[PDB]
Amino acid sequence: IKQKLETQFTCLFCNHDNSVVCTLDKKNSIGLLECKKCNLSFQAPINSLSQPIDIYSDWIDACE
Amino acid sequence: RSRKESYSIYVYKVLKQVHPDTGISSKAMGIMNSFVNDIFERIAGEASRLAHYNKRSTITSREIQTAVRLLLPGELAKHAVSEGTKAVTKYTSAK
Amino acid sequence: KESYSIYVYKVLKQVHPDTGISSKAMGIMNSFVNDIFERIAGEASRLAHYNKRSTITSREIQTAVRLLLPGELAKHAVSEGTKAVTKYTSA
Amino acid sequence: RDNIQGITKPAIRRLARRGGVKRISGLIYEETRGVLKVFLENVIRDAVTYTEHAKRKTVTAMDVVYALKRQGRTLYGFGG
Amino acid sequence: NIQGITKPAIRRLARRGGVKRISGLIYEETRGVLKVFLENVIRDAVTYTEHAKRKTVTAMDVVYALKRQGRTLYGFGG
Amino acid sequence: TRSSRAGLQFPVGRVHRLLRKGNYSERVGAGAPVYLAAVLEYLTAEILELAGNAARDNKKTRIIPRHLQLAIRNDEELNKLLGRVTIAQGGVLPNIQAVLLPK
Amino acid sequence: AKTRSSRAGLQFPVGRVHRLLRKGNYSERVGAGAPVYLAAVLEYLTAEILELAGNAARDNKKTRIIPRHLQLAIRNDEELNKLLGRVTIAQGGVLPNIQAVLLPK
Amino acid sequence: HRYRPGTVALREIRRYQKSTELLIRKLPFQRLVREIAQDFKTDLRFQSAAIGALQEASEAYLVGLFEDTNLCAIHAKRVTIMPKDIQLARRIRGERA
Amino acid sequence: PHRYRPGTVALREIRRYQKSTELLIRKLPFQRLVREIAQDFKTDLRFQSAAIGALQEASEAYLVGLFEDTNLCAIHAKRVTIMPKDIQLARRIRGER
DNA sequence: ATCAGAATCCCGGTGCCGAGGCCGCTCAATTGGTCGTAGACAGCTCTAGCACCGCTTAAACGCACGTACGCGCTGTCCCCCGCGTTTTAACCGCCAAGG
Ligand SMILES: [Zn+2]
Repeated sequence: IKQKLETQFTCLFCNHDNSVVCTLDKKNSIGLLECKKCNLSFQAPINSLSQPIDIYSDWIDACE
Repeated sequence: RSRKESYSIYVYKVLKQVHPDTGISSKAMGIMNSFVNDIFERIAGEASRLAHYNKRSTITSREIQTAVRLLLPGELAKHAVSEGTKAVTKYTSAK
Repeated sequence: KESYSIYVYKVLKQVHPDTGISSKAMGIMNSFVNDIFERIAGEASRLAHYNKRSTITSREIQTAVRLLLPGELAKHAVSEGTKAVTKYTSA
Repeated sequence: RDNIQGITKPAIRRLARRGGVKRISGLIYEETRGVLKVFLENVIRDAVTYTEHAKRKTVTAMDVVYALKRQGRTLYGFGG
Repeated sequence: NIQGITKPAIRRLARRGGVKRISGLIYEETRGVLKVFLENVIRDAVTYTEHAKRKTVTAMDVVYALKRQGRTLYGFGG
Repeated sequence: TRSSRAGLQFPVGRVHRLLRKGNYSERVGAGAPVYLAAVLEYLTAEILELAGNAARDNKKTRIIPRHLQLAIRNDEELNKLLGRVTIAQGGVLPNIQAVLLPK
Repeated sequence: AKTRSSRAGLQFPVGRVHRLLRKGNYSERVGAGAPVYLAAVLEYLTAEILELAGNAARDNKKTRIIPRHLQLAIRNDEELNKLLGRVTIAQGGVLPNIQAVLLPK
Repeated sequence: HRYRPGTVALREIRRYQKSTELLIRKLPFQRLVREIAQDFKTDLRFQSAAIGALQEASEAYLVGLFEDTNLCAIHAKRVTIMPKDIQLARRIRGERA
Repeated sequence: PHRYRPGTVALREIRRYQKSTELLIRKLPFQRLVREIAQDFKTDLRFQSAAIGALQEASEAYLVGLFEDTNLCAIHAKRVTIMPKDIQLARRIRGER
């Protein structure tokens, strides 16, 4: 079953903190970051061990 | 709050003119707004081609007339040209 | 009132360098080039007005070439355009 | 007058053969003439309208090019 | 996948089209042509959203892509 | 407002603004938007007049878009105009090939 | 290199295209990389289609490209044919379409 | 008892020329469209109004193409559709080469 | 003599006209028909020849496309003889009413 | 034709909800005033569109005539309509045992 989790991460674009939601679909190995404020979205691959800090880390490197 | 556009009140008044006892749905009002958008866009594109096939950059009403009777079919077009021309006379005759 | 004739000659000598051409063939080619230029440019102007961007950079041109030409042509064209951007940007 | 009847049956034949048509019925020719006529009606109406705004009493090749681009039956070859 | 298209759906498509009598291979042929249609449409739609630098395809971009295929549809703000 | 001074119903200066921001030319004349607005005005008058007749047919008071699509598909020149046009909640002509009617 | 064409190593005039954009009523301002980018796309399209032109003209032992060659090379392509679907060439004609029901068997 | 064929179909043609409501219902159509876009890009949250737009355009498109295909078959001295009829209509419109 | 029960004549001339390059309708009567249609909306108009040649080109192309789809309609009709309602169906599908 | 009976139409009914009135804002249309060149216009020049004809000839027209695809008919055989029978997509309420 999918996991819809709220986090305390800051969006890299709109800068609103505590407004990034992480949807981890392990059945298809696809993780999804969403911003509850400016509405941006970022997709990245996840394994079985990953957690909201794993894809949020991949989002920091995808920008820089 | 960003201010968005509609043409709803204008054509709404026109509808009230031509049919006082008539209601309308909201989606259809949006459809008519899109209708005005589309017709305006085709006209304006023909106006830009009028410019570039005439090597001029001024727009007068004459170009609008020839654009309309390029786009629209004949009888409807000539009635519309009549309406626009009489409006040109009534406006520019006064200030 | 310039046509693109020697440009065509130089492309032709870069590809099939032992090849002639008729006059009206060149005419159809320049008709073609003008059509393509107009279609891309107008689509880029649509990109601006649909996106409220007061000018146009190369990124708009890339996405417009995507919007007009299909896959293989599109990818090779994006490659050639970025390579030209690279070599002009280096010097 | 009657240049609509200037359309010849062997010309329609030749057009069918380059068109690849083998067998020709007899009830075809005037129907063909009518369709060709309506086509050219819309074409020359639009071309003459382009020349109406041109304020020149002579229509150019460029005019007909632009008008047929307006119909979307767009033809190259002569510039425009 | 593509087999989410039911037989009575394409039958209802014949009915609003007004078509009476139905053959067999129609169904899979229909799904194929619908697929290629949506392929071109959503490809250039996602191209629009690629230029938008945003993660959600707008309804506007859908409308403009329909205009780009000469398939102008009113109704939804276009 | 120039529209009232033209005795019409569409706002001139909004159109004059949109002509400027459309890159439609370099300069914009005086009364060209008046002419264009009147063209729009007669077009929508004719369209919605037929739509009003369409509502008179079904005895409906609020316009549904089905009325709009029907009134488009009835008139000749309008349907040749909007040939490449479709509308959500449109539908088509109630039309039956009588060769497929039974005997 | 004084000229931007030599600075791009290409064959088209870029400032031509930039003036075309300026004398286009296309945008209000035009950047520096877009005209180069578009001209490069044009140059690729020319070379790409002239490849099929060269082979199609070489099919008939003729040094000169005729319009029939161009129409043949377009219709023998797939991407260019779906490109040029609403498009007609002067002095073109169409492909040999002999149906199988027609040959004397 | 049993009714004689062809009748109910035309009666529901007269019924289905009336409501312009969407024929394909939402969820499976949405899954198909999502499974398609994914092939072009990832993480693309669809506006639901855009989904309705796709649905409308697709259904009207297919209905009109059916109308031309039906008239092809009526010309073909038959009543029932064939896949070759769809090929003929598409060959006239020019989707496929 | 060598009367030849048919088949080589038509298909051979198809081979010739598809080896061909140039036009088929000859110039003058087409020009006079053009001027007769032209004499209907604004009188007394003059013309350059290249316009007329473009008109002839696009005219023959338009009719060639009509003939191609008409031919495929006939092949689907299990016939080789054309019919007028073939052309009417072709223009029905082309949206050029 | 002709009756029985499915199928659909069509008339109060009520409900609920969004179309439309309405009302207090503020930002673009306006109003007025100031440079400026694009174009409306006068006018010069040479091209080309037009008309005409004489000569050449290949192209159309009419007919002779067989003939062979187009077609009406036929039998036939088969496979979609449809109505019936489950049946599963789609969508809300309980046991796991681990925390
Ligand atoms: Zn954000």
